[PDB]
Amino acid sequence: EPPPEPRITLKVGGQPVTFLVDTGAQHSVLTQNPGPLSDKSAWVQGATGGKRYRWTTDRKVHLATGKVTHSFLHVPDCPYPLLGRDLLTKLKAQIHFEGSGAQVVGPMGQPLQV
Amino acid sequence: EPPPEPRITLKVGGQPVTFLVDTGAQHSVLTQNPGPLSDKSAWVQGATGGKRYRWTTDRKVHLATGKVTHSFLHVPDCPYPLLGRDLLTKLKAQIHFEGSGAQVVGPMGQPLQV
Ligand SMILES: CC(C)[C@H](NC(=O)[C@H](C)NC(=O)OCc1ccccc1)C(=O)N[C@@H](Cc1ccccc1)[C@@H](O)[C@H](O)[C@H](Cc1ccccc1)NC(=O)[C@@H](NC(=O)[C@H](C)NC(=O)OCc1ccccc1)C(C)C
Ligand code: NA
Repeated sequence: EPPPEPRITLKVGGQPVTFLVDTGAQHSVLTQNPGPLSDKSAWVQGATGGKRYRWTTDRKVHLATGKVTHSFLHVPDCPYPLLGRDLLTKLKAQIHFEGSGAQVVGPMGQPLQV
Repeated sequence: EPPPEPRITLKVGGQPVTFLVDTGAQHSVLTQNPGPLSDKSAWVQGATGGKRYRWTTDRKVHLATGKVTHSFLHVPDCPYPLLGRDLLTKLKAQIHFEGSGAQVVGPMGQPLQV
């Protein structure tokens, strides 16, 4: 069962993750069997309350133009992974609701060759 | 208090409301001075938990694509209003990540701000 649109699949640590593309997330989120965790945590404020969640250690993430090293919040209270403004800035993504559904493309309108 | 980019100010119930444009919000949210409330409520799942919130009564929302009626979730636990997929679908918005921020444009590529 995929997250709602807009969504995108990126390779994280070598394997695909399908994210909800989330302009309301300050940083990107994993939710399940996230791999090695840092000892560090962040305070996460959600719509209904806040508490702390652990940072992953660094992950290799395949974007359209290159790999990047990036860390994620591990938030098992979230229903699916969230690709937030941290990674939307690196992708220079555009999100379009004026077509069929909501679609996510690259900086020149290109389906992200990711 | 003021939301990060991408953000947009809309007239809602005759007053300006500055929203975080939130592709991760299934429904749009008002946080302070929501106007009259209905006794209808909904369960909201946030990133860190869930809680029941009330719906506002109907508001006129002045979208660039034309004014419509919409009702909002009143979520006073949220730090700023959220413009979610329910209204982004009506606005047929595009959201463009460029530089360190993000801008909102209309269905025919007209900027809706700046
Ligand atoms: C994911 C978080 C990191 C994010 N929080 C933050 O960004 C805050 C301000 N930042 C912060 O915590 O900083 C972290 C940090 C620290 C150090 C370094 C870097 C980062 C967030 O909760 N963002 C949310 C918006 C928001 C923004 C600011 C403050 C509070 C909320 C949504 O975009 C985000 O997409 C969530 C993710 C999500 C998706 C699905 C489930 C649970 C959570 N959606 C939502 O919370 C919305 N829920 C939903 O869309 C759910 C799926 N549907 C729902 O409840 O249905 C309502 C319904 C009503 C009636 C009929 C049918 C349905 C909510 C606003 C309505
Ligand atoms: Na659409």
